[PDB]
Amino acid sequence: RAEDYEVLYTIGRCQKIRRKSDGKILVWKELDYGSMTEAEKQMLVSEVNLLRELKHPNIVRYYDRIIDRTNTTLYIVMEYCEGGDLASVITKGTKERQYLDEEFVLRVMTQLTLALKECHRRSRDLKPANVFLDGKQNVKLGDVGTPYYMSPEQMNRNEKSDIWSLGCLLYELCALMPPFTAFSQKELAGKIREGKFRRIPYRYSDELNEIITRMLNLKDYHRPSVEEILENPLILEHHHHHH
Ligand SMILES: Nc1ncc(-c2sccc2C2CC2)nc1[C@H]1CC[C@@H](C(=O)O)CC1
Ligand SMILES: [Cl-]
Ligand SMILES: [Cl-]
Repeated sequence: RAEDYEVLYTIGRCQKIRRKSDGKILVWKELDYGSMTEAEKQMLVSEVNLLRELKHPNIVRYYDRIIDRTNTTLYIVMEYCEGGDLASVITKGTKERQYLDEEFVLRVMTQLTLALKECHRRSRDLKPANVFLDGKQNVKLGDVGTPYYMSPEQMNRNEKSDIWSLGCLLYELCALMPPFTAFSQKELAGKIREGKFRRIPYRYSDELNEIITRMLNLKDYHRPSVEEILENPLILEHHHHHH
């Protein structure tokens, strides 16, 4: 029950909470369902049950669901990721004019690729705002604007589409900007179809630039598979998750 936890403070509604029994630090996401139709609530139950299923080191862990029919509020209790989201890291870098270490980029590439491999197996938008960092250098995938990560196929007509999006995310991690920018989606679609972009900064190795470039190939069948990505000599044991 909700009484089993103590709210410490609001993060984003998302809140940092402390479990009373053992003092474990978690977060929960608030969801007022008071205004939902029966149909929309059924979908919510099926989705929440979906989330309890997937267990993986590189996917935000969902522990519990708490119903409070009083305020008609649903609480999804989950792992706390002290490093926050990847979008903020990029913003911080953009402002402070400071590029991220290649080591960090390799970690994100390795651990998100493992998250994707798992998602594909059980068959999650892959943007920086949906990628979280914990306290031990681990990277976790969680669950109107310009569609920077839209793939060529998605613009018309596929796991290789996920590879493209990962390519976009990693590219932005390095350059601190997306590979294709524009003011309107039509202009954007134009640039994507051309498939051209700047090389990531020179502080980054040719090998790293090479694989990000491959993920951004116009032909889905030229993009590396999850398996081919992980075979890359760049990727080592220490880049993986550690408890
Ligand atoms: N489980 C989470 N832990 C931490 C955080 C954030 S995000 C930016 C600030 C921080 C912290 C350190 C002060 N966010 C989450 C989540 C929120 C939403 C969620 C989902 O859509 O399921 C992913 C995890
Ligand atoms: Cl550059
Ligand atoms: Cl882990």
